[PDB]
Amino acid sequence: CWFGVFSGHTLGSVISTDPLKRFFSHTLTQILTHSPVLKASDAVQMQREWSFARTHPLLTSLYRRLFVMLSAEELVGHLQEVLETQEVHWQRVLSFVSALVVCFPEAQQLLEDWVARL
Amino acid sequence: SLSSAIAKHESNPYRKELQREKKKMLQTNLKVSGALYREITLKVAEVQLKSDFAAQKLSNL
Amino acid sequence: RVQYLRQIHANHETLLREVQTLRDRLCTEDEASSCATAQRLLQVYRQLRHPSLILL
Repeated sequence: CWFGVFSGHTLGSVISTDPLKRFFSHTLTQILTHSPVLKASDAVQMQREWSFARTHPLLTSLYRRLFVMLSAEELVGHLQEVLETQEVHWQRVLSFVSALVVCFPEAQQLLEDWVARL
Repeated sequence: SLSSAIAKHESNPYRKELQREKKKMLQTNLKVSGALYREITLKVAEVQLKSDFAAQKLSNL
Repeated sequence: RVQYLRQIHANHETLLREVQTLRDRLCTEDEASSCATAQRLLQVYRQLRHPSLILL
Protein backbone atom coordinates (compact mmCIF):
# COMPACT_ATOMS: atom_id res chain seq x y z
CA CYS A 1 0.00 0.00 0.00
CA TRP A 2 3.02 2.32 0.71
CA PHE A 3 4.40 1.66 -2.86
CA GLY A 4 0.76 1.99 -4.11
CA VAL A 5 0.38 5.64 -2.85
CA PHE A 6 4.03 6.25 -4.05
CA SER A 7 2.82 5.45 -7.63
CA GLY A 8 2.31 9.11 -8.66
CA HIS A 9 -1.13 9.02 -10.44
CA THR A 10 -3.07 10.27 -7.34
CA LEU A 11 -0.06 12.39 -6.12
CA GLY A 12 1.32 13.92 -9.38
CA SER A 13 -2.30 15.13 -10.06
CA VAL A 14 -2.36 17.40 -6.85
CA ILE A 15 1.46 18.14 -6.26
CA SER A 16 3.60 20.64 -8.31
CA THR A 17 6.69 18.66 -9.59
CA ASP A 18 9.38 20.96 -8.08
CA PRO A 19 9.12 19.67 -4.41
CA LEU A 20 7.93 16.17 -5.60
CA LYS A 21 11.30 15.84 -7.47
CA ARG A 22 13.24 16.85 -4.27
CA PHE A 23 11.16 14.21 -2.35
CA PHE A 24 12.09 11.51 -4.96
CA SER A 25 15.81 12.61 -5.02
CA HIS A 26 16.08 12.49 -1.16
CA THR A 27 14.09 9.13 -1.31
CA LEU A 28 16.57 7.63 -3.85
CA THR A 29 19.69 8.84 -1.92
CA GLN A 30 18.04 7.55 1.38
CA ILE A 31 17.42 4.08 -0.25
CA LEU A 32 21.11 4.01 -1.38
CA THR A 33 22.83 5.66 1.71
CA HIS A 34 20.97 4.10 4.74
CA SER A 35 22.69 0.93 6.24
CA PRO A 36 25.92 0.72 4.08
CA VAL A 37 26.49 -2.97 5.14
CA LEU A 38 27.78 -5.60 2.61
CA LYS A 39 30.42 -2.93 1.65
CA ALA A 40 32.60 -6.07 0.96
CA SER A 41 34.38 -5.10 -2.35
CA ASP A 42 34.00 -8.92 -2.78
CA ALA A 43 30.27 -8.32 -3.46
CA VAL A 44 30.93 -9.95 -6.90
CA GLN A 45 29.07 -13.38 -6.74
CA MET A 46 26.19 -11.45 -4.98
CA GLN A 47 25.61 -9.65 -8.41
CA ARG A 48 23.92 -12.94 -9.56
CA GLU A 49 21.54 -12.70 -6.49
CA TRP A 50 20.99 -8.89 -7.09
CA SER A 51 20.00 -9.77 -10.72
CA PHE A 52 16.76 -7.91 -11.68
CA ALA A 53 14.23 -10.86 -11.45
CA ARG A 54 15.76 -12.06 -8.07
CA THR A 55 15.56 -8.48 -6.61
CA HIS A 56 12.06 -8.24 -5.10
CA PRO A 57 9.18 -7.12 -7.38
CA LEU A 58 8.37 -4.33 -4.81
CA LEU A 59 11.87 -2.78 -5.30
CA THR A 60 11.42 -3.24 -9.08
CA SER A 61 7.90 -1.54 -9.03
CA LEU A 62 9.07 1.44 -6.89
CA TYR A 63 12.23 1.83 -9.14
CA ARG A 64 9.95 1.85 -12.29
CA ARG A 65 7.71 4.49 -10.47
CA LEU A 66 10.77 6.65 -9.50
CA PHE A 67 11.82 6.43 -13.22
CA VAL A 68 8.25 7.40 -14.40
CA MET A 69 7.84 10.60 -12.26
CA LEU A 70 11.50 11.76 -13.07
CA SER A 71 13.81 12.16 -16.14
CA ALA A 72 16.64 9.81 -17.28
CA GLU A 73 19.84 11.96 -17.58
CA GLU A 74 18.78 13.74 -14.28
CA LEU A 75 18.87 10.25 -12.68
CA VAL A 76 22.29 9.44 -14.38
CA GLY A 77 23.90 12.72 -13.10
CA HIS A 78 22.34 12.26 -9.59
CA LEU A 79 23.69 8.63 -9.41
CA GLN A 80 27.18 9.74 -10.64
CA GLU A 81 27.05 12.59 -8.00
CA VAL A 82 25.90 10.40 -5.00
CA LEU A 83 28.25 7.36 -5.73
CA GLU A 84 31.15 9.93 -5.94
CA THR A 85 29.97 11.76 -2.73
CA GLN A 86 28.80 9.16 -0.17
CA GLU A 87 29.03 5.40 0.76
CA VAL A 88 26.57 2.84 -0.62
CA HIS A 89 24.28 -0.15 0.08
CA TRP A 90 25.56 -2.38 -2.83
CA GLN A 91 22.30 -4.53 -2.85
CA ARG A 92 20.08 -1.54 -3.77
CA VAL A 93 22.66 0.18 -6.16
CA LEU A 94 23.24 -3.07 -8.19
CA SER A 95 19.45 -3.90 -8.32
CA PHE A 96 18.93 -0.19 -9.19
CA VAL A 97 21.37 -0.14 -12.19
CA SER A 98 19.92 -3.60 -13.25
CA ALA A 99 16.42 -1.92 -13.37
CA LEU A 100 17.94 1.30 -14.94
CA VAL A 101 19.57 -0.39 -18.05
CA VAL A 102 16.46 -2.44 -19.10
CA CYS A 103 13.79 0.17 -17.98
CA PHE A 104 15.17 3.40 -19.63
CA PRO A 105 15.45 3.91 -23.43
CA GLU A 106 19.06 2.87 -24.29
CA ALA A 107 21.12 4.58 -21.57
CA GLN A 108 23.77 1.69 -21.45
CA GLN A 109 25.93 4.06 -23.66
CA LEU A 110 25.17 7.00 -21.19
CA LEU A 111 26.36 4.48 -18.46
CA GLU A 112 29.59 3.71 -20.50
CA ASP A 113 30.19 7.55 -20.69
CA TRP A 114 30.55 8.22 -16.90
CA VAL A 115 32.09 4.65 -16.49
CA ALA A 116 34.90 5.91 -18.84
CA ARG A 117 35.15 9.23 -16.84
CA LEU A 118 35.39 7.26 -13.53
CA SER B 1 -13.21 24.58 -2.86
CA LEU B 2 -12.41 26.08 -6.34
CA SER B 3 -9.03 24.29 -6.37
CA SER B 4 -10.58 21.08 -4.73
CA ALA B 5 -13.38 20.77 -7.40
CA ILE B 6 -10.55 21.31 -10.02
CA ALA B 7 -8.17 18.71 -8.33
CA LYS B 8 -11.13 16.15 -8.72
CA HIS B 9 -11.65 17.17 -12.49
CA GLU B 10 -7.79 16.49 -12.86
CA SER B 11 -7.86 12.87 -11.35
CA ASN B 12 -10.54 11.61 -13.88
CA PRO B 13 11.64 -5.12 -22.72
CA TYR B 14 8.54 -6.04 -20.53
CA ARG B 15 9.71 -3.30 -18.02
CA LYS B 16 9.92 -0.86 -21.04
CA GLU B 17 6.39 -1.95 -22.21
CA LEU B 18 4.92 -1.12 -18.69
CA GLN B 19 7.23 1.97 -18.33
CA ARG B 20 5.64 3.31 -21.61
CA GLU B 21 2.08 2.46 -20.33
CA LYS B 22 2.75 4.46 -17.07
CA LYS B 23 4.35 7.32 -19.15
CA LYS B 24 1.04 7.36 -21.18
CA MET B 25 -0.92 7.51 -17.81
CA LEU B 26 1.22 10.48 -16.49
CA GLN B 27 1.37 12.30 -19.90
CA THR B 28 0.91 16.03 -19.09
CA ASN B 29 -2.91 16.26 -19.41
CA LEU B 30 -4.78 19.34 -18.05
CA LYS B 31 -8.61 19.26 -17.73
CA VAL B 32 -9.65 22.47 -15.88
CA SER B 33 -13.29 22.86 -17.03
CA GLY B 34 -13.83 26.60 -17.83
CA ALA B 35 -17.57 26.28 -16.79
CA LEU B 36 -16.59 24.92 -13.30
CA TYR B 37 -14.06 27.83 -12.88
CA ARG B 38 -17.02 30.13 -13.85
CA GLU B 39 -19.48 28.45 -11.34
CA ILE B 40 -17.02 28.87 -8.47
CA THR B 41 -15.87 32.45 -9.48
CA LEU B 42 -19.54 33.54 -9.03
CA LYS B 43 -19.78 31.84 -5.59
CA VAL B 44 -16.45 33.59 -4.78
CA ALA B 45 -17.67 36.91 -6.28
CA GLU B 46 -20.67 36.81 -3.86
CA VAL B 47 -18.23 36.56 -0.90
CA GLN B 48 -15.75 39.18 -2.32
CA LEU B 49 -18.80 41.49 -2.29
CA LYS B 50 -19.28 40.61 1.40
CA SER B 51 -15.55 41.03 2.39
CA ASP B 52 -15.29 44.37 0.45
CA PHE B 53 -18.45 45.71 2.12
CA ALA B 54 -16.95 44.65 5.52
CA ALA B 55 -13.55 46.37 4.77
CA GLN B 56 -15.39 49.78 4.27
CA LYS B 57 -16.82 49.63 7.83
CA LEU B 58 -13.25 48.91 9.13
CA SER B 59 -11.12 51.27 6.93
CA ASN B 60 -13.75 54.01 7.53
CA LEU B 61 -13.40 53.44 11.32
CA ARG C 1 -3.10 24.82 -16.75
CA VAL C 2 -2.34 23.54 -13.10
CA GLN C 3 0.84 25.34 -11.69
CA TYR C 4 -0.99 28.72 -11.53
CA LEU C 5 -4.14 27.30 -9.79
CA ARG C 6 -1.98 25.55 -7.11
CA GLN C 7 0.09 28.83 -6.67
CA ILE C 8 -3.27 30.60 -5.88
CA HIS C 9 -4.59 27.73 -3.55
CA ALA C 10 -1.32 27.64 -1.44
CA ASN C 11 -1.13 31.53 -1.30
CA HIS C 12 -4.77 31.41 0.03
CA GLU C 13 -4.45 28.49 2.54
CA THR C 14 -1.34 30.16 4.19
CA LEU C 15 -3.47 33.32 4.78
CA LEU C 16 -6.53 31.22 5.78
CA ARG C 17 -4.72 29.23 8.54
CA GLU C 18 -3.00 32.49 9.62
CA VAL C 19 -6.54 34.20 9.86
CA GLN C 20 -7.94 31.10 11.70
CA THR C 21 -5.14 31.26 14.38
CA LEU C 22 -5.90 34.99 14.55
CA ARG C 23 -9.68 34.25 15.09
CA ASP C 24 -8.95 31.83 17.99
CA ARG C 25 -6.57 34.38 19.62
CA LEU C 26 -9.60 36.78 19.41
CA CYS C 27 -11.75 33.98 21.07
CA THR C 28 -9.21 33.50 24.01
CA GLU C 29 -8.69 37.37 24.40
CA ASP C 30 -4.98 36.41 23.81
CA GLU C 31 -3.77 39.26 21.59
CA ALA C 32 -5.96 42.38 21.82
CA SER C 33 -9.08 43.85 20.22
CA SER C 34 -7.59 47.35 20.24
CA CYS C 35 -6.03 47.38 16.83
CA ALA C 36 -3.06 46.17 14.79
CA THR C 37 -5.65 43.26 14.53
CA ALA C 38 -7.77 45.63 12.39
CA GLN C 39 -4.62 46.99 10.66
CA ARG C 40 -3.50 43.35 10.04
CA LEU C 41 -6.81 42.40 8.38
CA LEU C 42 -6.73 45.62 6.23
CA GLN C 43 -3.27 44.25 5.00
CA VAL C 44 -4.88 40.88 3.97
CA TYR C 45 -7.74 42.83 2.32
CA ARG C 46 -5.29 44.84 0.14
CA GLN C 47 -3.18 41.69 -0.77
CA LEU C 48 -6.23 39.96 -2.35
CA ARG C 49 -8.04 43.00 -3.98
CA HIS C 50 -5.17 43.63 -6.50
CA PRO C 51 -5.94 40.62 -8.89
CA SER C 52 -9.54 39.83 -7.62
CA LEU C 53 -11.45 37.46 -10.00
CA ILE C 54 -9.46 37.05 -13.29
CA LEU C 55 -12.41 35.73 -15.45
CA LEU C 56 -11.67 33.04 -18.17
